[PDB]
Amino acid sequence: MWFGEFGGQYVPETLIEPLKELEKAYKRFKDDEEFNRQLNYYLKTWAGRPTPLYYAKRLTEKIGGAKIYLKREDLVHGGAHKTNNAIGQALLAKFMGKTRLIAETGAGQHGVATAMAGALLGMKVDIYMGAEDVERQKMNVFRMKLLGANVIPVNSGSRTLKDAINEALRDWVATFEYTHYLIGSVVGPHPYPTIVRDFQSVIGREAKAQILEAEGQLPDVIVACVGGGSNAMGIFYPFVNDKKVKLVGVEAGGKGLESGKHSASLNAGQVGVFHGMLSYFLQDEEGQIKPTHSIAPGLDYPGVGPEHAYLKKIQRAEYVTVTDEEALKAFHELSRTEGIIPALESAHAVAYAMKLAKEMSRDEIIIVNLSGRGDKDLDIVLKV
Amino acid sequence: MWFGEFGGQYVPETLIEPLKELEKAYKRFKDDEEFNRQLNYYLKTWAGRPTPLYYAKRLTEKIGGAKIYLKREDLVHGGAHKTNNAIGQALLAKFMGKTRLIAETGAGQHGVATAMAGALLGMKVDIYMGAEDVERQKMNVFRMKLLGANVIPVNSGSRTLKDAINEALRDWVATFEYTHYLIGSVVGPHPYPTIVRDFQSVIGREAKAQILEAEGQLPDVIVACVGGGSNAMGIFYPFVNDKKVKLVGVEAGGKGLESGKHSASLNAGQVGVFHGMLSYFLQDGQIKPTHSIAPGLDYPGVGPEHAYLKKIQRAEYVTVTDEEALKAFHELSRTEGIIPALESAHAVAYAMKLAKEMSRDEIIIVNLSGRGDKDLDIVLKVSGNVLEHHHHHH
Ligand SMILES: C[C@@H](O)[C@H](N)C(=O)O
Ligand SMILES: C[C@@H](O)[C@H](N)C(=O)O
Ligand code: NA
Ligand code: NA
Repeated sequence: MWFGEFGGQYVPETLIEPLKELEKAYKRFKDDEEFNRQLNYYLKTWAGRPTPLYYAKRLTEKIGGAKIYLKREDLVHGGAHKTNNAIGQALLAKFMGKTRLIAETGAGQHGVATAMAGALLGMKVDIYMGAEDVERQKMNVFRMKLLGANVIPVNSGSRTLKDAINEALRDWVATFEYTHYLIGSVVGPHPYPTIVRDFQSVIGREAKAQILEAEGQLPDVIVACVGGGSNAMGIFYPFVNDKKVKLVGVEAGGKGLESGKHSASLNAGQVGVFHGMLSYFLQDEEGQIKPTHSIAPGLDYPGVGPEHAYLKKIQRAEYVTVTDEEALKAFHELSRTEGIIPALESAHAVAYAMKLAKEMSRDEIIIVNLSGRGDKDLDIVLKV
Repeated sequence: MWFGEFGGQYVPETLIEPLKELEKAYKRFKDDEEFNRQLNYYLKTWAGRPTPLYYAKRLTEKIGGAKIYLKREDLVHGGAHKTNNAIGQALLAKFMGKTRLIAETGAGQHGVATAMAGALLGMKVDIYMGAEDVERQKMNVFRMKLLGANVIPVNSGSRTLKDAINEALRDWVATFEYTHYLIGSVVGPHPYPTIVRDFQSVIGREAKAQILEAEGQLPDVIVACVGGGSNAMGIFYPFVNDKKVKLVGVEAGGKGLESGKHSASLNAGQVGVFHGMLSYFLQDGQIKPTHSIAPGLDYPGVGPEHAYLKKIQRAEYVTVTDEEALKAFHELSRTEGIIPALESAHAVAYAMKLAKEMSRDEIIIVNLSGRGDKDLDIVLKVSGNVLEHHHHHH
């Protein structure tokens, strides 16, 4: 439940037994042969795992320093790593006898992942979304409907993600006997930070095997962007006990840290309680969750998972920021140099790795988690 | 050269020398150990091959007949099978010592695939595109530029695909010493129909291995959509000598075959010469414009190897309408959580009809040639259709 002092279960008493039943089921199924046969089957035949580990040779040689490898989560079905967790939790729900999934979404990206997995497994799917975000995210809202999910606009409060989160929790209180609440990052009350990290750790397990095959050694650095922190935990976790491997998480610096327009909870936030967890959040002087900004739609979550708060505390991982401008430059650079259009989220990681590689020797190795593809971002990048 | 009477090399004398040197290079490299090692390296680590073969269990059980398997080319880097051929030809060009790729594009899909492969291999890329197709494909144009390609609008004549083909061909005659002309389907003068089919046949070889693993036998039927015919040849070719495997190609029926707004060259076209080949084409004696809700089923002809398979009755060719393809697009999305390309939705629609005819435990493989992210704007416009006398969708 706790990663040092971070984490917990800050929920109404009515959710304590549903969370206990979720943990009990998870511990029974996570190493179960039939659960894992089915999970691996869907990850392989529907999602397309394993994803490759790609040597960005042209990019590496241009920069003239460390080798840059990309872990190609952009090739997962749906175009983002979110699918790994959506499948894992949807299958868990089905094994628990649940017939319905709920989730919240801001950018729409987790709503789409949840809708895809629910459709695969024949589950009913309802997605809560702040009405402001519904308005802005026309294409993700349509995708969700096409996939058979019902998008429920949330018109109360500020009509954004915090309000969707509150409605989802209210629904789960009433419907948990048949409904699974599918949390989309390494956030929420225990056991969700643990479960999500476990379902994303396939990224790092593949990457470790792949870099050993390609280079005969472990990487010197792993770089991943951090919203809530799921793609970063997924790639980091299998290397945590390899002391030599540096772990770097990259938060959204937005218009700059001194600008008021970013989403850098670890770098600029403070300890607080939100979404059922004690962690770092961007919160105003009256304890209210602040609006965030990033050019990357999915780096909008106003906090970070407790395991990252912990890794930062113990200095096992370092957390940095990259600006919209730096991310955009990396988006263009990777596209023209390697013929891979990255997600704007992932472009933050690419940007930082490019900076880092310049300083490192040519025999050193950086793996970047390319968490998604950038097709979804083309309208945004055109407008800029 | 030919497939029965079809195919050939009906070109001006200017194109003979570049085609001869291409044929000679392909003979040299096609089975070369180093060429193939590099090709397979890029297909694995950049494109993400192999793609999976997926048992659409929910769709199969809903329809209540034959098993429907999907060959998941939608998962290839770029979201379509075109990538396989783009990489093959771009790498061939590099092994030939070329530094530049040119191509033509209508929908923009082959232009993007060519731009991606050129970016991968550090090659200059120029894409010819009819000015009218440029105006109607703002996103694909941007995408090509983001990938480092230059898009050259063709303003001459009709300002469409036929004109871009002519401009590309003119460029190649002038620049072939250092430029490869990258054709995007199983069309054009020899040796292109053969080369493109060879670079797509990995689809079928994987699918054969995968169905034998999954079901312990070969499929009863393979179904694929047909524009020019490359995704269909790629999945068909390794099964051609497996006598009991039926092969079905699905062309765009558009607004209906009677409507004269379709792209069904095999079903309703006439034999003639265009793009330096003899095949079926939709014509007046000139090329007639085509229609399909699917952008990439717009080529006004069809590859000569399909014309041959049709003639010897090895493969059957059918049509599906816009409306049937849209229904399949929606059905696959909500039943399996896979949003297909509108092109591929034609194959899905036909397979859903065919599966109902067949017995439980018979096996259909559908080539899912691409994903449908690119098509969401098109489908949203139909779904939110506003009647002329209304102010909002009812
Ligand atoms: C934080 C939230 O926006 C998440 N990235 C989603 O797509 O829903
Ligand atoms: C026929 C032509 O439009 C091809 N499908 C392309 O994308 O360029
Ligand atoms: Na944040
Ligand atoms: Na045609």
